[PDB]
Amino acid sequence: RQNIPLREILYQLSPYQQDVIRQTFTNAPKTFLRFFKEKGVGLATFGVLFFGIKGYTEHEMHQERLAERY
Amino acid sequence: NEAADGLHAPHYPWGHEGVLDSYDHAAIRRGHKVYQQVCAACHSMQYLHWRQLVGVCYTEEEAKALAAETEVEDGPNDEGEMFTREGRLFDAFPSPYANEQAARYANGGAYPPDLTLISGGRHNGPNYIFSLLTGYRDPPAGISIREGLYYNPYFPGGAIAMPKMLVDGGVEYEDGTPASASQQAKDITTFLAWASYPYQDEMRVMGIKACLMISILIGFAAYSKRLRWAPIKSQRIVMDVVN
Amino acid sequence: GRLFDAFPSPYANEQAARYANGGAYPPDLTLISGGRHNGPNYIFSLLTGYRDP
Amino acid sequence: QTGGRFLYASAARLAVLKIVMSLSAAADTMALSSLEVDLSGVEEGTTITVKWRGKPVFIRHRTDAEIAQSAEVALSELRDPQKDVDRAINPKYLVVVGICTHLGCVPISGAGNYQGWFCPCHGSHYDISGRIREGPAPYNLEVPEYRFTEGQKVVIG
Amino acid sequence: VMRLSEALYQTFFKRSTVYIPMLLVGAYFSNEAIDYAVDKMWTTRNKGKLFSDIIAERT
Amino acid sequence: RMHNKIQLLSVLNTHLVAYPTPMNLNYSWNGGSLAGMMLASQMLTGILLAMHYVGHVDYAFASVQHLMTDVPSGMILRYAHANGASLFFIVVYLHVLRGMYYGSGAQPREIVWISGVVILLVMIITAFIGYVLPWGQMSFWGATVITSLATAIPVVGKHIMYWLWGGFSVDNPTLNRFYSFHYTLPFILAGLSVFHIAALHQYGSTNPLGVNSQSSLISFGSYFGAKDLVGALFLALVFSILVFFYPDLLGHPDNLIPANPYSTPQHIVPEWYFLWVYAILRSIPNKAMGVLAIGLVFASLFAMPFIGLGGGKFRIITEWLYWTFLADVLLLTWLGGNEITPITSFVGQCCTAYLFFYLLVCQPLVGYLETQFAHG
Amino acid sequence: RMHNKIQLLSVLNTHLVAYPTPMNLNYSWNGGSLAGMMLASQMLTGILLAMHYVGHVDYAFASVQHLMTDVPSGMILRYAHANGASLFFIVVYLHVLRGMYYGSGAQPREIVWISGVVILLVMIITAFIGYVLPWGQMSFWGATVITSLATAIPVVGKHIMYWLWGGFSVDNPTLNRFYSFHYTLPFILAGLSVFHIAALHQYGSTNPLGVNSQSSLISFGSYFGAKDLVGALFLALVFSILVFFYPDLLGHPDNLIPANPYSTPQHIVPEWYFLWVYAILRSIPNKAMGVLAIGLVFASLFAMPFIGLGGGKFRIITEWLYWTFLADVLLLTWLGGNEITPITSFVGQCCTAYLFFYLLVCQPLVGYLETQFAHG
Amino acid sequence: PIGVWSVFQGYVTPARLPSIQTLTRVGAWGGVVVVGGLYMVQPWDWLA
Ligand SMILES: CCCCCCCCCCCCCCCCCC(=O)OC[C@H](COP(=O)(O)O)OC(=O)CCCCCCCCCCCCCCCCC
Ligand code: HEC
Ligand code: HEC
Ligand code: HEC
Ligand code: HEC
Ligand SMILES: COC1=C(OC)C(=O)C(C/C=C(\C)CC/C=C(/C)CC/C=C(\C)CC/C=C(\C)CCC=C(C)C)=C(C)C1=O
Ligand SMILES: COC1=C(OC)C(=O)C(C/C=C(\C)CC/C=C(/C)CC/C=C(\C)CC/C=C(\C)CCC=C(C)C)=C(C)C1=O
Ligand SMILES: COC1=C(OC)C(=O)C(C/C=C(\C)CC/C=C(/C)CC/C=C(\C)CC/C=C(\C)CCC=C(C)C)=C(C)C1=O
Ligand SMILES: COC1=C(OC)C(=O)C(C/C=C(\C)CC/C=C(\C)CC/C=C(\C)CC/C=C(/C)CCC=C(C)C)=C(C)C1=O
Repeated sequence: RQNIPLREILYQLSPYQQDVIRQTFTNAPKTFLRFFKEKGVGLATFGVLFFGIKGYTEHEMHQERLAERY
Repeated sequence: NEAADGLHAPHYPWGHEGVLDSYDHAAIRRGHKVYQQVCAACHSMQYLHWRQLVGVCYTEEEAKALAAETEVEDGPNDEGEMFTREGRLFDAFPSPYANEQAARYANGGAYPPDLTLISGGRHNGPNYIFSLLTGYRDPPAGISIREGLYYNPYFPGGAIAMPKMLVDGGVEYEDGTPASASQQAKDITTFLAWASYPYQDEMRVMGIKACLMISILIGFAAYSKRLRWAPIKSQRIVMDVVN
Repeated sequence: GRLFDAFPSPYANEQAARYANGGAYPPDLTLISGGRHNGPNYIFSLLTGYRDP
Repeated sequence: QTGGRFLYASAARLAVLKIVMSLSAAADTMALSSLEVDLSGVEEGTTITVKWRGKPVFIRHRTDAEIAQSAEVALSELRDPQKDVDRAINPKYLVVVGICTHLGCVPISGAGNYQGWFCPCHGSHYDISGRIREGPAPYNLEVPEYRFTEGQKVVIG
Repeated sequence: VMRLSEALYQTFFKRSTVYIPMLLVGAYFSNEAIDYAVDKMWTTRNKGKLFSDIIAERT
Repeated sequence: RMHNKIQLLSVLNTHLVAYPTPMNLNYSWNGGSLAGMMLASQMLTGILLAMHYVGHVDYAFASVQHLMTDVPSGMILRYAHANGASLFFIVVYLHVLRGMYYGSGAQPREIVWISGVVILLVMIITAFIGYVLPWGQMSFWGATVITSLATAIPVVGKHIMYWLWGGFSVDNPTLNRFYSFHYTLPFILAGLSVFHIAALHQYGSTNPLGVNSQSSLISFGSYFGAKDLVGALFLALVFSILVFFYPDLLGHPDNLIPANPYSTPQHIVPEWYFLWVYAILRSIPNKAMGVLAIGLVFASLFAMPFIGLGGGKFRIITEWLYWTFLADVLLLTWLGGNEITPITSFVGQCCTAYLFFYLLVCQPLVGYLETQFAHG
Repeated sequence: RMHNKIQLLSVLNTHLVAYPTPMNLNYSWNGGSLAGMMLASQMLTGILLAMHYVGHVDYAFASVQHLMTDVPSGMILRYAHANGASLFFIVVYLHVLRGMYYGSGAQPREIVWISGVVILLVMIITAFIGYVLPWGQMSFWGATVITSLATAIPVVGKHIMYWLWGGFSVDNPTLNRFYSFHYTLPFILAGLSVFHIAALHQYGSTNPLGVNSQSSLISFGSYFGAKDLVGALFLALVFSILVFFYPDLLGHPDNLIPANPYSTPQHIVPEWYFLWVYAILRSIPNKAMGVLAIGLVFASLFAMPFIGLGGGKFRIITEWLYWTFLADVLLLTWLGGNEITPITSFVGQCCTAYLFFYLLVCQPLVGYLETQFAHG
Repeated sequence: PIGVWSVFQGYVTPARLPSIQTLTRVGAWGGVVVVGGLYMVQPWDWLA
């Protein structure tokens, strides 16, 4: 099953010799900031393009409705 | 076009809007009485039965006495003929007309639609219904209305065939509530909102239980996921590569 | 009537048919030949077989 | 882990019960289990059939000769012995459900050697009172629950 | 740090045929408690609006 | 190779083109491909039928009539779908009798036999609830008689019965759910057929000689494609005769009467392929014992790879006993269409007793005696 | 050892229990299990709803109402089906966007991408013909508008339209054949999903790093079962909220009016998951050109594994252009729900042109430039 | 040759049969299905 040549030492601890969810509270703000640091540019360019084009379209639609008035 | 769209209805503070809130069952009872005395002369509500009003709106005996005051066609008998009888709990609400064509003929060509699902069948349902019932205003400049039609800016197009039907004191409530036009409109709108979603209270109770159970189970499953993945997330690999 | 119309019924329902025939229903004759064992032979014999008991 | 498995078992049971209780009888099916019949439109010596829960119920206005003949039937000849007074409170008015306990067929009134009910499916035979006389039907015809109304009516159920 | 007791382990945890009925009775009582809490909160919030409140009011 | 670069072509090549098959298989090894062809034909005709059928009382009979007289090619589709069930059961029954004759379920092909028995049970349920759908007298009264047989299990009886019916009698909810169950079950049949064929390919097929055939194997896709095509053409001839010349020969005339819950027909019998089980049930004068015997027949069918010793020829006593078993089963098929009579009750009881005797006493004990005679 | 004795245990063990999987898979690799679970949910709730639905134009709406009010748990089943369709489309669209972001269709996984595009087309057709079954105003008029696109094909357009309708207009035969096709196509979806998953197991999954992962593989059953359970519970929360608190949020109020062929609604709109295709169609003032543009969109989706260069995080120019593509498809979704207007026509035309530019110009050429930047 | 052939050949001895402890541990699954059915149906105080 796909022999891989490799030289290493691997260590593993029992899952009943460590904690489960206690470190999740410590790392939660750091992980939040790291997520937004990594995906900040893409989410921002998505938001700018989508909301800008939607806002321009809705504004010009409102102007079109106003132009039909008497 | 704005005139074809009609005037939008404002958002009214209904007491059943929140997911934690039940219906006002006293208002359903008063709304049904507006239905029997004003609505039902020209509206059918063909998917309601007297059995479904029990435990929501009336007791069994009250609903039986209400159903027994209606004439229901039944048959055929042993002589192959059609006869009439007293209504019962399993009977549906009486329709004022036998067919769509006589309903159109009695109303200038316009067919008054069924009201069982008119609340969920319109955009912004209860607010549109209340504003339509209380909103027979004076037409604006340049808008003329033909004979047989009446102005209502909430109706799309602005020219409805339903006249003003709610009047002050036109219903005598049995709980002492004074019956202005707005109170009657609010009660019948509550009854129609119940008619579109008859199990909203039970659905919300089940949804509260389901959301609580799934929210606890999410934490328990996250615990069992992190327990299984712990020997991998904390493993130590040492190799000769530095790069 | 027109070509798309069905064949006219003598009565209005089953109960009037039983009422006009002493409590017995004259069955529909569209699928009566395939509806009986040995169909056309049985129908011919029954039509011409009113004899003494 | 046990605390989570409590809610897992609860959710599994609730989902299974919600799936199963959708083939149960609907509300309009349950509402149509009741019947009122007027006995003024019943002739004497005639059997009428009514739809009580889809089961053909034979109501025959029994004559005094029929009442005497049903009272003259000995319990020894009956495969399942039951007296005529133990079935109907009023011997004149008989309310009998016409379903065979053998397999589920329907007897025919006005036909049979005992001037009663004859079942054509397997040769099962019944008298005027709903009691087995001959054939593979092992049990008597069921009498439903009913009560007499003052206005010559019978409510079944 | 916190650790399951040995005597409580040998009774309700070592065999699956003892663990499963305990699981079912715990599931029953958990469902009862959740039903009670949800129903009490709903009836307290919507007091005076239900049909049973009108019926008990008319007594 | 072109088939070595796409994994779909590799599986298709391995299992349909280059699959090694014994070269001495006769024409009694064409039952399986014919059964698969009949399953595909039934699925196609039914999917076409469901575009004109309405699964409601007071519309079902009229929709079948509108299908028969007004839909272009609708009469062909209905008669093909009706007679295809009969031909499907003919082919599957001959397949099972082949496996009974040759001892085809033995080691290492027990999974093949067990998956076959499961397929047969699903076929029976599918055909019954599909027979209810036209809503005639035979449909209604057969569905009434069979589903009201759950009142043999003590205590939990009529509860299960009323939950099946959706009410208190066979009515519109029963027909409406029977339509959905009948549409759905043939896809389970197709999946079980794929699993059944895949279980056989682990070890390959037996041969008429009953010996190891690993030395003499040939490719499937060239030699056994035309051999299957010949039998398929014979089956198409019989199918065309049944559809076009005798379309109502295998049916019952009472199913052309609209269903009446208050009037029962004189004789209530199922389709012919259900008649042997009906005779077993009707012969025993107890409902619970009849259901127990019906369950015991299928339990003995499941237990056949683990109790059945003895194959085709060169095992001559069990070979001769197979013909008595075939006569017994055909007699039970004939008895199910008759009326209940003391002589027919006695003969049906004797036939059921001999069926159990052959399935549970002859196959282990006579087979062991044959092994002790031949290799002892 | 015990799974070595039965084939079915061995296949299940290999492909579900001991299947090697990259250890660094994040929660973007849960869309496939969620899509499979939503398909199973749709099949179960649809099979249960079919026992109470009647496919006739006189009883369809009425049976829907009766199932809503009178059938026990019928409202839960009906709302679960109608909102599980939307959640199915959400999960599948996020799965496809994951594949577009990481370039997962590339070699050696071209078959996986192609079977995925086939699955998505079958899914679209299944949902469209399922929406016609309630026989409301939107159900009638959307089927009228969409099946009238066949007349854009010259000469033989109206003949294909009348053949699909069964008449001169959308009526009862259309509803009956749509019900049969709608019952049938989910089983083809299940088969296609089995083939699609077995195609991926030939080589394995890609990882978020985009590198070869054969040095770091762990068993699927012990590790990714729990990780899939977590995402299934997050999906069950959203499902519960949509079923119980906002059941008509993702619907239309006009589908609660019975169908009227003599009075059209003012704003005929589809469900939200067909709105981007509808915006592409409405933006072009030519029916044949709109149908061709939709076909070219799906052809560009088929041709992605052979024209697409550029993958995950380390290929940064295409990674930045992905978000522009995502904004474009959501703008197409929003534009479909709005009325025809010169500015919406212009913006829809520009958005369609940008979608074609991204699919056919950015993915080959910018991918080639960044391969030359990184490894030239 | 799995089944009755194993007992005809003498391959099923007093040995190679399950022990009393093995049968009791398997036999303890009888209470689990009873408790599971009673949990699923809940016929409370239905015992006569
Ligand atoms: C006349 C009708 C009146 C209608 C009034 C209601 C209109 C809609 C509500 C108002 C919407 C405007 C603010 C929306 C804020 C949403 C959040 C957001 O953008 O954050 C995403 C995003 C968050 O990034 P993340 O936190 O990294 O995900 O924020 C940004 O990156 C900033 C986005 C700024 C770009 C949009 C600016 C507004 C466009 C208006 C263009 C007008 C053109 C005029 C041309 C004609 C002149 C004659
Ligand atoms: C998107 C994928 C999808 C799949 C897969 C699917 N359905 Fe549905 N189905 C729908 C939609 C959409 C509707 C329309 C729901 C609505 O608006 O009421 C629907 C409605 C129905 C209806 C009409 C009842 C009603 O509430 O309108 C039936 C019957 C039905 N589906 C059966 C099935 C069956 C049977 C299966 C599977 C074997 C299935 N469906 C799978 C999407 C799907
Ligand atoms: C109760 C038994 C049984 C049933 C029912 C059954 N099979 Fe078979 N089938 C077998 C056995 C045993 C074999 C192996 C025969 C041999 O190799 O000697 C077999 C072999 C086959 C073969 C290989 C060719 C052949 O005919 O030997 C095919 C194909 C096949 N089955 C398909 C089907 C299909 C399709 C169905 C039903 C729709 C079906 N079978 C029903 C038991 C059954
Ligand atoms: C094993 C047998 C079998 C299979 C497989 C089968 N059917 Fe049929 N089905 C029947 C029988 C028998 C009838 C009764 C036909 C009759 O007597 O008119 C029937 C009747 C029907 C009817 C009612 C219309 C009519 O003419 O009776 C429909 C619809 C139908 N089947 C659809 C299907 C569909 C759809 C499938 C598969 C996807 C299918 N059937 C597969 C046996 C089968
Ligand atoms: C048009 C694309 C597309 C569609 C639609 C699609 N798939 Fe996928 N799917 C992929 C690709 C590509 C992969 C391989 C991605 C990888 O492993 O990095 C994949 C992987 C998977 C996986 C493995 C893990 C994962 O989530 O990536 C599963 C399971 C899966 N698909 C199931 C499904 C099911 C079930 C459906 C629909 C009913 C579906 N897919 C629809 C393209 C698709
Ligand atoms: C005249 O009368 C008769 C019939 O009538 C025409 C018959 O046919 C039969 C033949 C039927 C037999 C032998 C029994 C059929 C087998 C079973 C298990 C009964 C069918 C069970 C049902 C309908 C329960 C509901 C389940 C359904 C619909 C599907 C379940 C779903 C899955 C398994 C996935 C006989 C004997 C009969 O004398
Ligand atoms: C590393 O990558 C992988 C994943 O990602 C993390 C996975 O998640 C999975 C597991 C795959 C899952 C859960 C998807 C579900 C699979 C399919 C093929 C969906 C289609 C199947 C259906 C709808 C079954 C329903 C039909 C039935 C039961 C037949 C009808 C019969 C009856 C009702 C009796 C695998 C193997 C995987 O390798
Ligand atoms: C309210 O309503 C409406 C819908 O609905 C919810 C819609 O979706 C749409 C628009 C949807 C689009 C453009 C995407 C989906 C497009 C198509 C063409 C769906 C495919 C369906 C077709 C062609 C119907 C024909 C059916 C067949 C061929 C059955 C399949 C069987 C076989 C291939 C053998 C609109 C406008 C609509 O207003
Ligand atoms: C002992 O030696 C053997 C035989 O004896 C000589 C056999 O006979 C067979 C099996 C024979 C096979 C597989 C061919 C028979 C056909 C079957 C089972 C299916 C019938 C299907 C037909 C005619 C066409 C179906 C068409 C379509 C489009 C359906 C597919 C659907 C989609 C692609 C969506 C095997 C394996 C064998 O080892």
